[PDB]
Amino acid sequence: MHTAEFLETEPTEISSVLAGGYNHPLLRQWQSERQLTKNMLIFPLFISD
Amino acid sequence: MHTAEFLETEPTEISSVLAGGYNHPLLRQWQSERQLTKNMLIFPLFISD
Repeated sequence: MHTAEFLETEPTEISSVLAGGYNHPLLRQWQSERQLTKNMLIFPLFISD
Repeated sequence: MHTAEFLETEPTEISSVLAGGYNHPLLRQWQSERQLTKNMLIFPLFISD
């Protein structure tokens, strides 16, 4: 009967390991080129006659 | 007697005009590649025996 197959693999390469860079909630902020501040937003205003 | 000399010049070139990019306090934040947030700081701690 169908049994789970598991191929054999070589040792892990360090170049394959990116995960240590995003594992904590904080690392998710750390990983952004720039964060959202309030002085970045521009609110459109429609002024009537 | 010594009088203030003023050479004559040609019209201003637009490529020389950068000043409209930093004149307001807000434009000074606008001009930064990235702003300082609190989750960016890392405080060193020296723990004793």
